[PDB]
Amino acid sequence: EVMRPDIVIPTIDTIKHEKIFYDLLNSKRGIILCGPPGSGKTMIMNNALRNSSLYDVVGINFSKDTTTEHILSALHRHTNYVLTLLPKSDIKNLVLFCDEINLPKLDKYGSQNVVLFLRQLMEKQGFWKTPENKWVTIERIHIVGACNPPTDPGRIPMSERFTRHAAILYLGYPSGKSLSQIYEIYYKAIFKLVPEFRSYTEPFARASVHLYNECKARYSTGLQSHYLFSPRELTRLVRGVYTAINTGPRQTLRSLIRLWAYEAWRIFADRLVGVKEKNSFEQLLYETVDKYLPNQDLGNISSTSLLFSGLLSLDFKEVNKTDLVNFIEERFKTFCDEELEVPMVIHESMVDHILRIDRALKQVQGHMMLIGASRTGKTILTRFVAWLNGLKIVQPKIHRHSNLSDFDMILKKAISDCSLKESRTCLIIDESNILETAFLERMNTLLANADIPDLFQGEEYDKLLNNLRNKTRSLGLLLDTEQELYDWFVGEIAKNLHVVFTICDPTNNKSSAMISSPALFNRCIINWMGDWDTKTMSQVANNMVDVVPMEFTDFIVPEVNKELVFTEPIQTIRDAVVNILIHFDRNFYQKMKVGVNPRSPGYFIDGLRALVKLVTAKYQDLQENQRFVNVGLEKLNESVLKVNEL
Amino acid sequence: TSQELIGNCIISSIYETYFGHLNERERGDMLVILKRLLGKFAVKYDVNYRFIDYLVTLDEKMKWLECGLDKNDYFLENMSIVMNSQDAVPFLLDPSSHMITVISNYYGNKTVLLSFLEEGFVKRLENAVRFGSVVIIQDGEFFDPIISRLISREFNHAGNRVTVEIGDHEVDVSGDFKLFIHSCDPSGDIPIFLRSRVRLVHFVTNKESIETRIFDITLTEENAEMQRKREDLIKLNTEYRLKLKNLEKRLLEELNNELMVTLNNLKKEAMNIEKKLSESEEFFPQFDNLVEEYSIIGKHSV
Amino acid sequence: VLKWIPRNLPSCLINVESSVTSVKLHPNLPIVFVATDHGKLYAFDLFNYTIPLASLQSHTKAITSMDVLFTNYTKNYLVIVTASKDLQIHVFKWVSEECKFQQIRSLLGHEHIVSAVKIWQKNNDVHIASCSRDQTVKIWDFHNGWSLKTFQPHSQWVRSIDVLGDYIISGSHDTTLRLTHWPSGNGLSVGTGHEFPIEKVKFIHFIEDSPEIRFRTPSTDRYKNWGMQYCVSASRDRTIKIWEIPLPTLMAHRAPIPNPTDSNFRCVLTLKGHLSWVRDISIRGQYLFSCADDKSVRCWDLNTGQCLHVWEKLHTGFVNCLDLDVDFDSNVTPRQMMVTGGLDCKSNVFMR
Amino acid sequence: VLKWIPRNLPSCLINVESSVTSVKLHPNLPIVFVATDHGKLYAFDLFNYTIPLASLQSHTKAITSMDVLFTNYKKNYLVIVTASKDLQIHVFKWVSEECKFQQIRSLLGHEHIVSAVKIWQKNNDVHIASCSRDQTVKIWDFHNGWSLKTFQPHSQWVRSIDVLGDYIISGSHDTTLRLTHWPSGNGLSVGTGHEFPIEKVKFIHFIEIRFRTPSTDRYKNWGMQYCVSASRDRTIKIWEIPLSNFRCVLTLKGHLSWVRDISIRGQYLFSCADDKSVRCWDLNTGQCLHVWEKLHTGFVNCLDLDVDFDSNVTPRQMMVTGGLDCKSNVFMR
Ligand SMILES: Nc1ncnc2c1ncn2[C@@H]1O[C@H](COP(=O)(O)OP(=O)(O)O)[C@@H](O)[C@H]1O
Ligand SMILES: Nc1ncnc2c1ncn2[C@@H]1O[C@H](COP(=O)(O)OP(=O)(O)O)[C@@H](O)[C@H]1O
Ligand SMILES: [Mg+2]
Repeated sequence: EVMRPDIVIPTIDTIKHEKIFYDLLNSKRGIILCGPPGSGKTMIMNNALRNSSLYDVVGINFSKDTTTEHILSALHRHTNYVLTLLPKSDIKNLVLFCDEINLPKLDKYGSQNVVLFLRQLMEKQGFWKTPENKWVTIERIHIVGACNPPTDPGRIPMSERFTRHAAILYLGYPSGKSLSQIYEIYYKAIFKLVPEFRSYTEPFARASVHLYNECKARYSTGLQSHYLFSPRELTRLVRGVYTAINTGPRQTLRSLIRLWAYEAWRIFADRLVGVKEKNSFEQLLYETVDKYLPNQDLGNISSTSLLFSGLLSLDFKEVNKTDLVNFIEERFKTFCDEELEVPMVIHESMVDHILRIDRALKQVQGHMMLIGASRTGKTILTRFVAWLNGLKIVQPKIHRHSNLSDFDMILKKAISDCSLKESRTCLIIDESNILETAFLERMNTLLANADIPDLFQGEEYDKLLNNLRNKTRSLGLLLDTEQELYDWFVGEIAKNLHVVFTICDPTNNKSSAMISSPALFNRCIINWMGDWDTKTMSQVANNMVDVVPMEFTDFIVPEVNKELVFTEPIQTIRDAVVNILIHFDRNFYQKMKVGVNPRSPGYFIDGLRALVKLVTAKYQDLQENQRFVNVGLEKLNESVLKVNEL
Repeated sequence: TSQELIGNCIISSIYETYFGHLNERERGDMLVILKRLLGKFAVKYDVNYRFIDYLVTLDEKMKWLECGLDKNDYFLENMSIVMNSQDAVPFLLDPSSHMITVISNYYGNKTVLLSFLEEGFVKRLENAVRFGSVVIIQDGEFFDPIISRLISREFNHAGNRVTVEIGDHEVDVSGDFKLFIHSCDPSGDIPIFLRSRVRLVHFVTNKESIETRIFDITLTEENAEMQRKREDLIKLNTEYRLKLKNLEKRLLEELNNELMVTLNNLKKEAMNIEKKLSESEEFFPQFDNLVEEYSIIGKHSV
Repeated sequence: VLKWIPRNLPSCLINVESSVTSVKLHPNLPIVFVATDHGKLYAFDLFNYTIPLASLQSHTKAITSMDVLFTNYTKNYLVIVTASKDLQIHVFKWVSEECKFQQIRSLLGHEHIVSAVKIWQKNNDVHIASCSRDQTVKIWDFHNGWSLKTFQPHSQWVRSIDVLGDYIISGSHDTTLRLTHWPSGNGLSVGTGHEFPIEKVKFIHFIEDSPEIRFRTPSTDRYKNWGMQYCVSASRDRTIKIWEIPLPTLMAHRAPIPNPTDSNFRCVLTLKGHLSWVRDISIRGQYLFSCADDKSVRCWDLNTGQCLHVWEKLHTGFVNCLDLDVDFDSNVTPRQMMVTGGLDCKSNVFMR
Repeated sequence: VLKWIPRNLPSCLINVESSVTSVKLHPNLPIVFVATDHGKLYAFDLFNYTIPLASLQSHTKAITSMDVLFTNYKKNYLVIVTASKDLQIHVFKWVSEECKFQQIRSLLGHEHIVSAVKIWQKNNDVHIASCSRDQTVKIWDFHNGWSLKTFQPHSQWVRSIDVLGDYIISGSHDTTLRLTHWPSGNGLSVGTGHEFPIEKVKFIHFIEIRFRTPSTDRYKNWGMQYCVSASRDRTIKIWEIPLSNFRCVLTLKGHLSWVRDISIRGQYLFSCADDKSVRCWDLNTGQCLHVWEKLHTGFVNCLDLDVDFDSNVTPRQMMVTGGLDCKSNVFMR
């Protein structure tokens, strides 16, 4: 019961907020919840409303394209037209819950429609019907809402005439003690699976809290625009630890520490960019493990030395690096034989990225946001991993002469395939696959919620409900209400649909909107693979130049500094060639003034392939020429010997 | 000449895959730093290396120059880079829009002109790929992502046939098909997916090209005797080298199965090569002095 | 005699230049046939395995499947049939006087790679059946050489087939099975329950007499007249599943037609325990043998459904194929030997 | 098993462009690696020998000798080392999945023509030792490519070498063959008695014969009991290394011409000479068992048989010879 998003561990802050919430709602007064994006507004409010015998809840999520027709339809399914508008329950009141009231957009003259509608309906206690023109008095329907601060982009500053009616409550981040207690409860619930380590629930929770605090204090938003942490990261750490323990083998203490460290690597440090930042995080893990888990016989906690995967066995355990590389090589050979053929070179970084993509593609409602340079191998690795997991890859064919109709019908086809035909789908979305902000809003809708509402409406809604009833009857299930059918539909979509975002230019304004979007950031798992480092370039170059004749001249080992050699210490001509190629790639990207943009390794790969072909051709020509001159010299010597003899 | 094969191959491959989108001064600076890197890691290389003198043959150079290419050596090197990009689709950036007829002359009647703004672009590109004609696409700054598979060359081999997927239907790939993408805006926005996967070649005119063109004009007009003598000596050296190799092949054919007359002819050809080398050994310093003399006019021009 | 279990160590280790794909066994003589990844068909002597007894390069691409048959007319000779990614099917003839391969003919008609070939004879009429990425299960003839019947039974591309008289079962890449009546081409039923593409599908034939068998004995006279009861399939979801063939509408001296109410495969027993894609399966007596990409060969049994012996680390690489002699044929002796073939360019044999 | 006697007629006759200088067998495949006189390397399939499986122009002059090895460690790949007159020891690996040759490195450093090479594997390291006509024999490293040691065993050229363990025995142009340690680099014993230069001088490893079986506990602990050397004096002589001079145990006769190469197959010894004949002389009785007449038109320069003393390499019954008539006979089973 940690996969359930509705569970709330009762602490002093939670009961305090629930008590003031009941005091405000019973006071006939709207409530606005404001705070940081991980404070816990939604879960506190849903816990307070679900566990009440006097209030029902209505779920509404605001987007930029939101009209009052959505609110009218949401109320109409929980009220009866008898004027006077009343909730269906006679004793229990009705509460209308709005998500992120900052996100509705101003019109051409600076006025959000829905907030003015809400101010009208909780100031005059009623509203005027547009097509019939009578005043529908509302007696006991309440309005609440949550919002991020208006400082960050996407959160529009809000009119005081609307907020003057609703009481404002601020929810700060919980303190260290509260987080420690909450995650102690979570870790006790996890370690109920393995009772022999039940005495370690407190140090794991304290270590996780300390790790989150240190990561929040170290990598501020001033370094990169996406270096923001929250308790949601800790909750995802707990969920990942439970998911790995549940399907894992029999565990030891060292295995548990390494598993938790791997989860910390995959959650707290896949958004990191700089190599110095990753080294600092590795030192942070070592310090945290030494401080809170004073255990010996602990191996390397580097990024490439923690390979936890379930491809090589029936259970989620640590796998040998070389065995995993051999398995990945053979699987990629089969994949290129059956699907599109790309001559890829296997290295440690690609293996690690395959592991983390596979980890994030096996989660329920697990989505990815791959950020890195072009030609780093994001689309091909995503296709390979989705082929490994049995998902079906859907790549939107979006070209220049395309509009919302083609993208929307592609989305509808994918959703219908997921629901009716019950086929898992990995939707790969590129930054060039979107063209306008409307596609971005469609992705926000599909990712924040489990459905896109306006795709199916009217005749489409009716045929969707008919198909849902047909599928439910064919599966031998009995669902009658349209709410139950819609819940089954959104559950099937959240189970059978994964969205992977491919971003090539993170400094672009469109990609900045993609990264800073609230629904995309709070749901996707960022995997900033970035540009290639020296070790990966060395491995690729050594795997590429080993198939060409290169060592055929005398070589003397050059004296050089230790920091100028990226490969193994120089012993032959091949290591020298690799060092020169990497050094020139670095110098070329330095003198081209890339700034801080990611450096595509496409030039390096093209240069390596051209060098291999050219060296092969030139060596063959040189060997032919040398054989020609030596056979001519031998014939000349034979002729002069025959002349001398005769 | 075998001790420096690897260095020359490295320089040529890097020159192809890196220097296609640089002007003359940047090309010189990065060539100098590449030579410094080669000398720091103790890898030998040819001291007087020239890209055209190593990878551009005389027949290819004459074929390119007779097709309409400019006499500039920069355009010769860029043309060689374009024709040596066998794996990736070359992206010709010609603001003057001059090279469409150049490539059309090179490939004759097989050249088919398309554009990214045509209403029937995709079906005629599919027809061209089926027939295998050489394709030139204009206005590359409006790259339609329908041919993203053709840019990335992500084919699947269906037995004896190579297959690419364009649109919603399957189309075969002919072995002789080639793709050239032409653009005319130096300030246009090339998509990063297209930019990282093409051989970006800049056929532009810059201040370094101004320097080179002023020197070319003053060489071809102020003293045409030196330039004509250089061209004549290069042509006769190439012809005598080909004749010498043919004579050596004939001599070994005779020796395997008059002979003294053939030996005398070979000796005369070798003496002619020696005389030509001796004559040309006292000609490059003269061009060096002319380079050192006509610099102030170039600085004034820039 | 049917309770034989291979020893913990291989009897002989056979070395081949490239990756071994399909391995069969000569029914009469102790000769191992190994088809590699160059298409180079081999033939080894079991007691003298240092050098191949014969070898031949027919296809220029990788052989994907293979099956053999010793003719029983009413002269007799073995008929090796090999198929490759070079789109053709080549039929061979094994001559023992010269101890060399002797290709008799070849078959064409597939416009993509072919992944499985099974050869059988009914009554003095040998037929060759195959399935490709064309999704077409074409049927050839051994004597005439012309194709007889073709059909497309799957949306995706069919991977493996099996034959029993007039009924052909065929798994496919669309992770579903389907039994099709061969003479009429009418798909009798379908089957679902696999989450990954199917690797091998074959019938679990009956045994004339046995002490206790559950999966190779008819439950009623209807199954006795039908001639088969169950089927076994192995796919890439690490699971071997046993199905039951549902009875369709039948008429005397008439083609069968599907039963809309009783035309679905029924999963009886599922067998888990393999650590990767179960590549090949084989049934001898009460024991069902299988191999996977876990570099291991397992020995299930049908009467109770759990593994008895696990041959872990049998190959340094993946394991690709097995072959055991047919136990339900009077003309084929079920001698005690089992042969495996791996991706590590080797082929272990267990004898005695 | 190890008592294989080849038949009186050839099974296959591989036809090359020029005279064949050195031949080696694939330790676990039916593939022969014949070396031409133009530096070209030809690999043939023993069941289809009409066309060469792969051909590569390695050197520019004639190949003098070559030896192969299957690595046992990191994938296990076969290594081919060839030496020629260009003072270069080229190293190749044979990718079986594509049946083509691939070049790793060229071992350089010799100032004169090389004569022979020998490849052996340590626990995890592979070494190369080659002897040149510059009166020096060097020990190489396969991966590193550097020179491990350089020792002069004699004052004249060296035409044959073999290394067993840490001890290497070389047969110089002078009749005084000497045995020297690899890491120590100090000669221990010398032996004379030949009337001409030594063409092949290799160890006789212990197997389970007259000289293979150790006679004393000290010799069994040392591992080396006897070595068989062939000189140009038309005789074959078997030595005995002391555990300060190398004695002689026997001296086989009957060679019409100079003996080029020898090969011990268990209890039987097979050799080829320049007299266009190959004789299988029993190592115990010292008498020739069967002699092949008119095997080749030219003079046989190389005879190759599978290694019998190695546990890794299967001692199969495949023996082939290489003559000077631009052909190579194959004996199978
Ligand atoms: N008292 C608590 N008990 C359990 N989980 C908590 C508590 N406080 C915060 N969290 C975690 O913090 C996260 C806040 O998520 P959410 O409420 O969706 O963010 P927002 O308030 O911005 O919508 C939740 O994932 C939850 O797991
Ligand atoms: N070992 C490797 N790792 C990553 N990329 C590689 C490797 N080898 C080649 N590549 C390049 O990666 C390209 C495919 O990557 P792709 O996923 O299409 O890039 P993008 O993520 O920008 O779409 C190929 O064109 C190839 O040139
Ligand atoms: Mg929130």
